[PDB]
Amino acid sequence: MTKWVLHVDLDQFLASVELRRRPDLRGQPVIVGGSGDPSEPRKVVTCASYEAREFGVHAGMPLRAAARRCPDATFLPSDPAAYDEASEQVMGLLRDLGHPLEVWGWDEAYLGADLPDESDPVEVAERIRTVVAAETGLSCSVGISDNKQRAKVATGFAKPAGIYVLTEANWMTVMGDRPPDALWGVGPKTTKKLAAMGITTVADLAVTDPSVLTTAFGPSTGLWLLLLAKGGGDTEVSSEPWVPRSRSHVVTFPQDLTERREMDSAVRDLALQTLAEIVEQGRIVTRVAVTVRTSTFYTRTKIRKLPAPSTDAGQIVDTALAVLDQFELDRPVRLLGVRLELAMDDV
DNA sequence: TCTGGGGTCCTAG
DNA sequence: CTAGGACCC
Ligand SMILES: Nc1ccn([C@@H]2O[C@H](COP(=O)(O)CP(=O)(O)OP(=O)(O)O)[C@@H](O)[C@H]2O)c(=O)n1
Ligand SMILES: [Mn+2]
Repeated sequence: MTKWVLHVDLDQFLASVELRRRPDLRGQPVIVGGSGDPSEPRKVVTCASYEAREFGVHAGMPLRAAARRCPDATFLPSDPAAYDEASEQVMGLLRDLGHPLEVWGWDEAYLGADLPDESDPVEVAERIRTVVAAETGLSCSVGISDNKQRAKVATGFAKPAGIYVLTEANWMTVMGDRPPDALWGVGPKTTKKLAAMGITTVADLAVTDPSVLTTAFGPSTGLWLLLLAKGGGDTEVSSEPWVPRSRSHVVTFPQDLTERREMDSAVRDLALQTLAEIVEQGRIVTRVAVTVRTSTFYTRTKIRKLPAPSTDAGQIVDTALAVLDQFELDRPVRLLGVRLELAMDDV
């Protein structure tokens, strides 16, 4: 018996969804962003089709930037209702396969297949591609390995519309020259710190003395990085309801903000908006965090724990309005954010 | 071609 | 008990 982990990632997801209802736009540059107006400032690309990516457009890029880089791209507004519906369909469809299925956000899922040892993980991956293509119209890629992090890395190589197998057999030969941030979990900061320790590749980190890392990163993070560099990872595909820990709404305003009357009303509204949504989900708030960001793009957040789990609107808005009070100035605030942390204990 | 929004987790003081 | 650093989709 061979335990496989398959990572299923829908290609160009938001674009592909748009493509189902604009099938004339296939093989053309399509950019999905804040409101379909590229001229609109303070807005960014949410998803760039593969054709738009050939001109350098990528998620995070301001839409003005991307229209300069790709003037013939069709810009479409974000339509979250249509993406929730596309997502639940394809997943709902992948539950119908009878393997354990772990869903990660919207596009992506992990599938646990224990295969007799007669069978072919490549074989299962194509079916998933064929059924997904045939029933939803969307295209997916599948990375295959024996643990979640390495399967995800395999998806990187499987894209677009493909399948890639990444195991102990080929991990180090495929990945050993890559910089540490190619690993899932590792970003530019860690890379930079590892660079300052003489570790500039996956292969270097894999043979790095445990002590160096556990002194530098903590006795659990240090060993985890070593695990990751050797291609290790989580191996259990948990098929259970994901329970959110928090919900949050931030907003960067069309105009910079200076007078506090606006600032208070925004954090009040964010607080209430957030709280109704979690009241709908049968959740209780534990702590209220407020975020401010200046014209600098400075950015700092503050949290306060409620005296007791609560759902009380007045007590929560006041806490949010009280935490906003601590932030120093009444500058040009670019962005205001409220996150509610939720109880994790019972229902 | 001035910089989005929703998340999780872990470790310092 | 919190600050925020770091990564992720
Ligand atoms: N910064 C980000 C990164 C991602 N997302 C959202 O997450 C989905 C997939 O992430 P993803 O990272 O797998 C990309 P996908 O669009 O499927 O392209 P691919 O086929 O080559 O992977 C996207 O369609 C975005 O709306 C976002 O809002 N902000
Ligand atoms: Mn994805």
